[PDB]
Amino acid sequence: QKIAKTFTVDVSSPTENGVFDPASYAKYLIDHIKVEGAVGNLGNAVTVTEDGTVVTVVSTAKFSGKYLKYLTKKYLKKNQLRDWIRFVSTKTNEYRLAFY
Amino acid sequence: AREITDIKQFLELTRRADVKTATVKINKKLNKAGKPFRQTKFKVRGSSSLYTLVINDAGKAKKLIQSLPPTLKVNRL
Amino acid sequence: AKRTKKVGITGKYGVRYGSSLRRQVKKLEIQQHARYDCSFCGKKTVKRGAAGIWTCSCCKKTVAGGAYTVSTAAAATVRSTIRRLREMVEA
Amino acid sequence: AAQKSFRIKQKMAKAKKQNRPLPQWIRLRTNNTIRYNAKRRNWRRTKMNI
Amino acid sequence: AQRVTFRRRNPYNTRSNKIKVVKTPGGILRAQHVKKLATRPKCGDCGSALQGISTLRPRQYATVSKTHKTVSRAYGGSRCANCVKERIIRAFLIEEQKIVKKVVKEQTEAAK
RNA sequence: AUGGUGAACUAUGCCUGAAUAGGGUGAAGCCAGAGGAAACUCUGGUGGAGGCUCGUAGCGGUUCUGACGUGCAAAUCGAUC
RNA sequence: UUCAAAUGAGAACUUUGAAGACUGAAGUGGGGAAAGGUUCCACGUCAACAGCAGUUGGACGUGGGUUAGUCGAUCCUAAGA
RNA sequence: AUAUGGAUUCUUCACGGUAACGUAACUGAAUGUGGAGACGUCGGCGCGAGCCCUGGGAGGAGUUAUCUUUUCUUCUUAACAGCUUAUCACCCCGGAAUUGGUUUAUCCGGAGAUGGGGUCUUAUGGCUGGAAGAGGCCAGCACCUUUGCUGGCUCCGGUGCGCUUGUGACGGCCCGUGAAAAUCCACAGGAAGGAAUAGUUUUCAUGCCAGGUCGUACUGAUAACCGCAGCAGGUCUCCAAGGUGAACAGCCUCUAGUUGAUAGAAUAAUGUAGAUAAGGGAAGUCGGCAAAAUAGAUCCGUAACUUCGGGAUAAGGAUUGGCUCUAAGGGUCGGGUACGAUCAACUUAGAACUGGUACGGACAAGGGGAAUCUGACUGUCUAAUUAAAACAUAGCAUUGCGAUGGUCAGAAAGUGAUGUUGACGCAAU
Ligand SMILES: [Mg+2]
Ligand SMILES: [Mg+2]
Ligand SMILES: [Mg+2]
Ligand SMILES: [Mg+2]
Ligand SMILES: [Mg+2]
Ligand SMILES: [Mg+2]
Ligand SMILES: [Mg+2]
Ligand SMILES: [Mg+2]
Ligand SMILES: [Mg+2]
Ligand SMILES: [Mg+2]
Ligand SMILES: [Mg+2]
Ligand SMILES: [Mg+2]
Ligand SMILES: [Mg+2]
Ligand SMILES: [Mg+2]
Ligand SMILES: [Mg+2]
Ligand SMILES: [Mg+2]
Ligand SMILES: [Mg+2]
Ligand SMILES: [Mg+2]
Ligand SMILES: [Mg+2]
Ligand SMILES: [Mg+2]
Ligand SMILES: [Mg+2]
Ligand SMILES: [Mg+2]
Ligand SMILES: [Mg+2]
Ligand SMILES: [Mg+2]
Ligand SMILES: [Mg+2]
Ligand SMILES: [Mg+2]
Ligand SMILES: [Mg+2]
Ligand SMILES: [Mg+2]
Ligand SMILES: [Mg+2]
Ligand SMILES: [Mg+2]
Ligand SMILES: [Mg+2]
Ligand SMILES: [Mg+2]
Ligand SMILES: [Mg+2]
Ligand SMILES: [Mg+2]
Ligand SMILES: [Mg+2]
Ligand SMILES: [Mg+2]
Ligand SMILES: [Mg+2]
Ligand SMILES: [Mg+2]
Ligand SMILES: [Mg+2]
Ligand SMILES: [Mg+2]
Ligand SMILES: [Mg+2]
Ligand SMILES: [Mg+2]
Ligand SMILES: [Mg+2]
Ligand SMILES: [Mg+2]
Ligand SMILES: [Mg+2]
Ligand SMILES: [Mg+2]
Ligand SMILES: [Mg+2]
Ligand SMILES: [Mg+2]
Ligand SMILES: [Mg+2]
Ligand SMILES: [Mg+2]
Ligand SMILES: [Mg+2]
Ligand SMILES: [Mg+2]
Ligand SMILES: [Mg+2]
Ligand SMILES: [Mg+2]
Ligand SMILES: [Mg+2]
Ligand SMILES: [Mg+2]
Ligand SMILES: [Mg+2]
Ligand SMILES: [Mg+2]
Ligand SMILES: [Mg+2]
Ligand SMILES: [Mg+2]
Ligand SMILES: [Mg+2]
Ligand SMILES: [Mg+2]
Ligand SMILES: [Mg+2]
Ligand SMILES: [Mg+2]
Ligand SMILES: [Mg+2]
Ligand SMILES: [Mg+2]
Ligand SMILES: [Mg+2]
Ligand SMILES: [Mg+2]
Ligand SMILES: [Mg+2]
Ligand SMILES: [Mg+2]
Ligand SMILES: [Mg+2]
Ligand SMILES: [Mg+2]
Ligand SMILES: [Mg+2]
Ligand SMILES: [Mg+2]
Ligand SMILES: [Mg+2]
Ligand SMILES: [Mg+2]
Ligand SMILES: [Zn+2]
Repeated sequence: QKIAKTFTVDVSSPTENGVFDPASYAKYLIDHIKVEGAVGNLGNAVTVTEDGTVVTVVSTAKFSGKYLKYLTKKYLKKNQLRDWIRFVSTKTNEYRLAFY
Repeated sequence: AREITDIKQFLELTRRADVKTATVKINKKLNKAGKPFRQTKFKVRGSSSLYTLVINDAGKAKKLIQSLPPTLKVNRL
Repeated sequence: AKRTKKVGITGKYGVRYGSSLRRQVKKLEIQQHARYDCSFCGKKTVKRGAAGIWTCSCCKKTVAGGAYTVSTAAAATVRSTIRRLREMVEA
Repeated sequence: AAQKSFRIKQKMAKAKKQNRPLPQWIRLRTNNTIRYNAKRRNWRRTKMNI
Repeated sequence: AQRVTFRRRNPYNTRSNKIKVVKTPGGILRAQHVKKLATRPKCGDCGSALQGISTLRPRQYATVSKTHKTVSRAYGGSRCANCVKERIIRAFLIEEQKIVKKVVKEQTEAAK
């Protein structure tokens, strides 16, 4: 009935060219991820961390993989990094930023 | 195009003299609601009908494959 | 709620053909559509199905009658005339 | 058209064969008089009446 | 968005050229020509669709086992059971009345 | 005048097929109700009739006596109908 | 309708890419019936033809292409002959 | 062609069910019979499929100065087979007035209703087999190549006066009642043929062989046909997305397809096609020819006259955007022998606010009224100068004719139409 879903991102390959900093990135998520309306409403219902090489996202609230690819598409857009990094799906529910 | 379920009647089929060739297929499908399990389908091909027997039970699966007549041309997978 | 004063089923022909032709047709239409008594099972289940052919909703007997009415005057009087003449050949 | 008698397919076929340029070697024959092929038809210039 | 074409030469919409649209395993819409429907065999007596019997196009009835073409009573796949009830009674009563008819008129002959 | 060839156009019948948005009207039948001494008379529903109607596609071809009138065309084009 | 490239002796007209539009599923879409008979497809190719052009074409030259027990015919009977 | 298994028989040609009927089988000659083939139209109502719309999720794509858990897109399942699945119809029990059951549409019952329980058709659908191995969508490596290789995901739902189409149970209509034959099956029949030392049985299952001939390309039309032609003509049909809207209308769009039609420069007169005009308002003209005016919808109002059906959108009026609210109209479950819980739908009326008083804002879309003449009406015709008052029609009336006949065809005929006819008829006015 309840359930928590877990979404990972392997930001390694573009972080290790300096050009991607996972500080402001998961930071972006934290206060931009909307929650039944608007930002800041992560009432312990949604959480984010960064495993240095990986950004983790965990949720009990309405949250999809497709959503993730959307917010971060926009980060990648905000800091000019489109062209340079795709958001992609390796195995189901497990994603990663692709450089080259 | 036929489906069989009597494991006996199956074996008899596999030895039916016009039955030169079979083919085992394996499928990952889920169990009830949760986890997965290995499904296997035994397909004897007859002059007219192609019979296929589903052993949902991985064990009855393995023990069935040795029961397969040594002179039957099984195509595994 | 009385829908038409006098055309009745004849209201379909609207204005055309002139009153008196519609009077004549109305009479015989009223005759031909209407449901009749079964001389056999005795339910009023007799409706027409082309001129002179009356059948029975249930019990399914089919009787050959007049063109827009089940029994036609002349027929009936023949029925009585034949009755009569028949008697002459028993007594 | 389209769904054809054998008979017509046959006429059709024969007509194809005759629809070729003079074979240029006849030109070189002693006393050869024939210049071009003067009986050639084009499908959209002359229908061939079955 | 996805349209369809006939599958045989006949371009017109005759009875014998009904279509049915279908989704194939290729993910696409294809046509399929439908045979005219079968109608149910009827009773020789009354005329109802007589039950028990299967309903196929007539030649198909020869590619089908006999039980699909009868019920296990006198006049199986032919007359409508209630219609057999009747003809059985009538048979019985009429043959009786005949006996009644004979000895009555046998009597008529000796005493007159 | 004689002997022949045409119903691929068109006229008519017969056989076998196929085709026609969306609206307007609201005929018989039917249900419930109201008045009245009575005879009987009313009302609201339902229903869905018609060589009915507005109007496409269709089929037509009214007017411009419109275009064209050595044409797109030996009969067409436009608007209107 | 337009920009550019490519090809070519030659490019308003061919090919490609871009742009601007159209038909708007009652289609300028996808198939067929009659009728055509190779028009299909590839390759070559411009003397005539496509009422400007032409490197393009339903043109010219040369080849290739139509696979069924189940789809049609074949059988059946209609008006009819 | 055929054997093997099964089924059947010592009660020889099966059993079971009260019955409707059931089934894997469960002999069947002549002859007879029945069914299928096999059938109009329209109307609403019911259901199926494809489409349309939509939620979650799992992928890929786009926009992101700013806003959008967004926009777009993939998420499929053939014939065939097994079980299952139905409106109708039928059976068994039962015996009904306080009549009941009941459709949107009033029909049904002592010739047995309501009720409870059964039987059947298998349209249709579900699940499974076919069948994920296919197809669809992605990701990660490889290298001139043929081109590979490896991974995943391919899931679960919702909505209905939707659209197209199929079908069903009905209902309207007829002086119209809406093919034939091949072919298949079933029944009535019982000729004959069959077992215990072993018989029948190929309508049950499984197995064996074979299936000729001809067509099969493409166009199907503003260039593949007919019009002397790559002619603005003509020429039978099927499939059919989104919005606005009553809609297959017009206008805009996705898919697909086009972007073909000599070109350049100017913008005189005169034209062809499209428009507007002060004040007047038909004075123009043979004549309001052309043109303009009108128009949707909701509401209000509506004359003469009439065959009472009409006349009628008569006439004559008001109103209409946006935005923000109010109210009414439905479904699904458990209640011992009053109500609550939840889901999903645009209609209609009312009320505020708001604007250069605009709002069927493009598109779409009737001018009305009073008379005379004349045909009743719908319908017909001079293809290519006449669409009318002409023809037709129903209605009326007249004539001929009982078959050895009326009317009519033929050179003749053992010839033919009416005639599958018979005066409520055929023929002639
Ligand atoms: Mg789609
Ligand atoms: Mg075809
Ligand atoms: Mg049966
Ligand atoms: Mg059955
Ligand atoms: Mg018997
Ligand atoms: Mg003709
Ligand atoms: Mg039809
Ligand atoms: Mg309509
Ligand atoms: Mg009273
Ligand atoms: Mg109507
Ligand atoms: Mg009309
Ligand atoms: Mg009209
Ligand atoms: Mg209207
Ligand atoms: Mg309209
Ligand atoms: Mg027209
Ligand atoms: Mg007409
Ligand atoms: Mg005109
Ligand atoms: Mg003129
Ligand atoms: Mg001129
Ligand atoms: Mg018009
Ligand atoms: Mg050009
Ligand atoms: Mg457009
Ligand atoms: Mg349109
Ligand atoms: Mg074109
Ligand atoms: Mg041609
Ligand atoms: Mg070509
Ligand atoms: Mg040249
Ligand atoms: Mg040419
Ligand atoms: Mg030229
Ligand atoms: Mg030239
Ligand atoms: Mg050539
Ligand atoms: Mg060639
Ligand atoms: Mg066939
Ligand atoms: Mg043959
Ligand atoms: Mg048995
Ligand atoms: Mg028979
Ligand atoms: Mg019959
Ligand atoms: Mg038929
Ligand atoms: Mg099939
Ligand atoms: Mg029941
Ligand atoms: Mg019972
Ligand atoms: Mg409804
Ligand atoms: Mg249709
Ligand atoms: Mg009928
Ligand atoms: Mg039958
Ligand atoms: Mg004998
Ligand atoms: Mg057999
Ligand atoms: Mg083809
Ligand atoms: Mg084609
Ligand atoms: Mg073309
Ligand atoms: Mg031509
Ligand atoms: Mg010619
Ligand atoms: Mg043309
Ligand atoms: Mg095209
Ligand atoms: Mg031109
Ligand atoms: Mg010019
Ligand atoms: Mg003025
Ligand atoms: Mg004035
Ligand atoms: Mg005046
Ligand atoms: Mg004057
Ligand atoms: Mg004058
Ligand atoms: Mg005058
Ligand atoms: Mg005018
Ligand atoms: Mg004005
Ligand atoms: Mg008036
Ligand atoms: Mg308002
Ligand atoms: Mg409410
Ligand atoms: Mg008030
Ligand atoms: Mg008239
Ligand atoms: Mg008229
Ligand atoms: Mg004329
Ligand atoms: Mg003339
Ligand atoms: Mg006229
Ligand atoms: Mg005229
Ligand atoms: Mg008169
Ligand atoms: Mg003679
Ligand atoms: Zn009766």
